Amino acid sequence: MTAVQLIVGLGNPGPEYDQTRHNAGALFVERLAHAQGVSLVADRKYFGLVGKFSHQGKDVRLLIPTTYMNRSGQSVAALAGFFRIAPDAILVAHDELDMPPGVAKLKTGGGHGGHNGLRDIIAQLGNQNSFHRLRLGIGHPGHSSLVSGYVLGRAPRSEQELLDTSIDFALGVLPEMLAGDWTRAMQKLHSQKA
Ligand SMILES: COc1ccc(C[C@H](N)C(=O)N[C@H]2[C@@H](O)[C@H](n3cnc4c(N)ncnc43)O[C@@H]2CO)cc1
Repeated sequence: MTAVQLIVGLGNPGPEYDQTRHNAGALFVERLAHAQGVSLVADRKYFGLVGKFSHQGKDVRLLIPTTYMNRSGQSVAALAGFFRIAPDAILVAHDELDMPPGVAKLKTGGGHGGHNGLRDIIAQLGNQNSFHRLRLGIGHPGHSSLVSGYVLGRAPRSEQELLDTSIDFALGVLPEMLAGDWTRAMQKLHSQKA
């Protein structure tokens, strides 16, 4: 229906934040770029790492913002703005507290749920939330006061492997996602068990 033109992977920059839970989305996009043979170029204009490849005669861009997570929108709006990409043609991959490691789901629209990357993107896109999300489960620590330390921490290896597994499931529906066939992507993805 509407082909995806931009896939954004959320995360924080630098070695300290690499491999942390809040970089799950960035990890998805890095894995996707590697599987597709796409180079991610540092591009100051877009405040991140940008990659491009062609699919069905159209350019699809990959973006990992190198802002801190709470300014991710600045990156997304700079790139979407420049190429005139509507929210409906954007997919944002991100960590999801409300699902355990090993689970990925797709969602169109909705709020940010206290995810400051999502929050900034919604604001920067002109208060538009109708982009698609790839929700990568990272589990929840069990109280609101533990969340900040938890998402900025490195998960136990078992949870990381489960995340890797969910990323693979999601890559398995890339054809559907790229085409904008969310119904099919959802049917295939949400039926998978890690
Ligand atoms: C503690 O020191 C730092 C260091 C770096 C950052 C960068 C970034 N801006 C961020 O990581 N953001 C947030 C939120 O996006 C994230 N987060 C995700 N879901 C959340 C929720 N329901 N409630 C609170 N924070 C949540 O927690 C992270 C750490 O507090 C932030 C804080």
